[PDB]
Amino acid sequence: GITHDKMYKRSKTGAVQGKWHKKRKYNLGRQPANTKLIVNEGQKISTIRCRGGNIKRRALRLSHGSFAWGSADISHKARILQVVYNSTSNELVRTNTLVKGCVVQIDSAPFKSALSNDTLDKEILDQIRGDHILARISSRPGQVGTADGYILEGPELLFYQKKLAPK
Amino acid sequence: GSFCKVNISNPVTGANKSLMIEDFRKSQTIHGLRMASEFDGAALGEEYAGCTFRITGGNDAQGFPMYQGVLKSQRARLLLRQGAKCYLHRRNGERKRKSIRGCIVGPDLHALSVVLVDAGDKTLPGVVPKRLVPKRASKIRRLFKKLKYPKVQRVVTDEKYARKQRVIAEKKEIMRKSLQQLEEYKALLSRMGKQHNIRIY
Amino acid sequence: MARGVRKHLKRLNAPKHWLLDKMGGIWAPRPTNGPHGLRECIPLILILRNRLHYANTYAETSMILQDKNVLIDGKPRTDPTFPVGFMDVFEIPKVHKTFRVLYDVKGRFTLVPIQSNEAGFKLCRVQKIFLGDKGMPYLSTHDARTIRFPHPDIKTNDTIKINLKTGKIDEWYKFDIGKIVMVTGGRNCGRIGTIQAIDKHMGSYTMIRMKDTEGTEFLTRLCNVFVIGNDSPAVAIPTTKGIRPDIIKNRELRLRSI
RNA sequence: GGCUCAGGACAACGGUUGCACCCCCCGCGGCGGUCCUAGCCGGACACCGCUGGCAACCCGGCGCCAAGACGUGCGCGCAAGGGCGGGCGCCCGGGCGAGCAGCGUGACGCAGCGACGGCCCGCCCGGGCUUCCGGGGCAUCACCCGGUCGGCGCGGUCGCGGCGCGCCGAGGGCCCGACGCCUGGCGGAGAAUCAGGGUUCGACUCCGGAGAGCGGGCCUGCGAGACGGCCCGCACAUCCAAGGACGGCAGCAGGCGCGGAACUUGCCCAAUGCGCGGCGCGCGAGGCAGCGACGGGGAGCGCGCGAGCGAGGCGGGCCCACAGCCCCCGCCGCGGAGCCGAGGGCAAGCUGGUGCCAGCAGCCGCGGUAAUUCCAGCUCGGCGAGCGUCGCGCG
Ligand SMILES: [Mg+2]
Ligand SMILES: [Mg+2]
Ligand SMILES: [Mg+2]
Ligand SMILES: [Mg+2]
Ligand SMILES: [Mg+2]
Ligand SMILES: [Mg+2]
Ligand SMILES: [Mg+2]
Ligand SMILES: [Mg+2]
Repeated sequence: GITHDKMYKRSKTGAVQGKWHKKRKYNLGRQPANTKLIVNEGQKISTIRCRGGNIKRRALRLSHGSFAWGSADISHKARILQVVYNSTSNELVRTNTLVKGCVVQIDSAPFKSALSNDTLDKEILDQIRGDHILARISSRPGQVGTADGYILEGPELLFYQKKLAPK
Repeated sequence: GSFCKVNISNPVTGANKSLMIEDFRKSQTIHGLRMASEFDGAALGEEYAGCTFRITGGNDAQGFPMYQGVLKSQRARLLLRQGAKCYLHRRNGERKRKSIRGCIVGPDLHALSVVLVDAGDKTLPGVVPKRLVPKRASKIRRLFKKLKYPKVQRVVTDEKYARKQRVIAEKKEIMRKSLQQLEEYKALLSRMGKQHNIRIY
Repeated sequence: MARGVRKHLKRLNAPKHWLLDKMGGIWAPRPTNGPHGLRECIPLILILRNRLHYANTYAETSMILQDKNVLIDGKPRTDPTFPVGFMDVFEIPKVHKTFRVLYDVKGRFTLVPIQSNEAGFKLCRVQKIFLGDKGMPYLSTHDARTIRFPHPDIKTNDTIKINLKTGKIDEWYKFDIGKIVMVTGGRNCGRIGTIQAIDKHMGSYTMIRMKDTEGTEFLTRLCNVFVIGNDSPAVAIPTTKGIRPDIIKNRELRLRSI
């Protein structure tokens, strides 16, 4: 099946090597999870029997995760509304596919329920008084079956705002 | 061969009998009927009228059994997993492909397996005895030359009570020993540093 | 490539120091995993059949062991292929024979008869200090033994004294210049001597310079240097004091014995 | 474990590093605190009884019953993952050569163990990859590569990585021989040959790699892309009461074909080891015997003026899993040499035939009437239970 063995590649000089054995089970891969944001249908997580009896769980559909505000040391569970930027490709954003590094929009209710009454970063307050906050995904969906992350702040937040402003 | 050895079984009396059929037109009421479906005995007017039967299985003319969700009148092939019907596995995870007749009933069948569910007040030539006895403690408690009786199971005798008590005592002792060793170690190291998992709760 | 581990062992591929006859057969005993590794151990059956001669075949060893007629570190063992290593305790109460397994000068296993005063403890080498679950310190030894909560003063490469009945450290000898050692690896297995110098090369091995009691000097790497006391061995050792004679003297001794 | 060497030429393989990019059954030693009927829980199936299908292979339906099986599960907070938590030119404990392990704390989630208590950790064997050096021939193959070379990001993997995908840039290798083609190409430890330097070979004993008709795919399991495991296509093959079913000896013997060329369809686990398990079972691994002028080693066809002694047979021992066989003991006692050559190289000569015919001859040569070389007899020489002929390698 799918494999990542190097026997099927070329040499540094661009030459064909030649195959000297059949395919082996250490060098195998699997079809990507393609985790979809929900926006019969519900949180669906499957399990995979890996090498040595280990268990690897990949998520197919999900909608909630744990997020943090490092500067204010605030951490709660929120709902992810949609994905809005991804460096790798725009197709993933249109299809709302969850992967590490995707910039998402979360709801503000769990945070505004306790914020807007303490001196903090101005921009985070502006997001809080709205209906969504810019955040990022830090976990690896498809390997641990979870979608955690942290709230943006600083130069990177400016970078992403400048990137998605014209749209 | 143009016949069908119909098999009749009675769960309540555990009495089974078989007969023979030489015709089909009398059985057009049997065609199109699936398993787990009521089949009135009006076709069998020789003391089985007014009695309801349910189809349980059968075998085609070539011997192939009849599967469930096939929904066909012809036998087909499919990959049978371990533990599935009409398949005996030799290995732990071996599979095998074989032919099975479709569930839908048709003229091709040479055997039929049917049960009796609801019968008329009239009796039939077709009581349930028991060859063995319950063995678990709960079963017999619910239900009340060499003498042979089954050995009992799940019954508590003193040695089991002593064993459980001893196991609890040993576990408590082990935990206490580890606790006191850790406390003595922590009392020591008065002139250095430590990093251990605090017990929460 | 074999699809799994190896369960056999050709006689011609066996270690040299086991001293197995070439014509004995195609196969040789395969030691099982335990206190010591394949190349740093010897099976029980070899000791009990090819040396002490208390058995003539595999079957006799099987019966003797399954009857529980041998003790290892105070524990009866019933596996003919159980591995016996270095600084171990061998006891057969039926004939009141107590042995500690050490190395001879020529580089082969030997049995040193001992007394009852010192058969309640063994010496082991510490070569790994690490943090376990919850962060609790541990340590390991050359015989696959783990002890929880050691003294901070104990460091790596040291030597530890532990009672057979209870795995509780009694005393530890440090690794330092001016201490008697026993070599246990390579060309100089079995030689006894005192340390003189220590030279370290970053990222690689560390070499130790020792001088024998008669003035001979030799070297080896730190992975096969064992401490046996402070200036004097703590345990009883073979008749000779770890002196490797030359070929001339060995030939003379053979001629005398013939 | 055993068989074979088809495939494959910066690969495999040999020596030397690393995982601070990894996984790991049995065994050994430790550790063992589990969020929200516990004098012991619930239902099934097997075999089995009745009833039946079909040529065969195969199974059906009903029925009570067992678990160190399956399911739930009493219980002192605990799996995986994620956020925050060090420095002010460098250096001068848990551990390191090396800021690596562990821990705290803010949030997620209730994984594993538990109806006779083990999840977990260390070691061990093993495996995966990886640094450096070595690693066939042809230049009537001189230019080659285009995921090919690097960067960024995600996915997947036990895991690093163009391993895969998206974007960006352009790159990498070459007379110190790339690329291409060929190989009656498995490699090494080693073998043959013989002053010294070297040449040729390396199926096969030990280590490693690859395969089970060709090409692919997959379940179980710690571990297999396994074939005395399953599925498909292709080429062959078999049984059929013609509808269906079934197969892979490069495992041990045996058979066909091929070639110049290669053995019994034997007995046993007693030995050496392997799996299971307490006073043992099984093993065409392995051992014993049968055939055997591949071959290697040790004796013998006489000495002496008469005695002695072999091989051979008859019986007893010893040995053997049983039998042989060697060897010991008593009785009777089969003595046998062939293959080459006699001009030179090269040690070794007498008549009769034939007549450039028949033939000999590795080379020179003989034979057209004494043939010292052909055909026969006598004689003689070499080696010797061995001798000669053919092809290959070394010299
Ligand atoms: Mg709980
Ligand atoms: Mg259970
Ligand atoms: Mg080949
Ligand atoms: Mg081999
Ligand atoms: Mg294979
Ligand atoms: Mg296969
Ligand atoms: Mg086969
Ligand atoms: Mg096999």
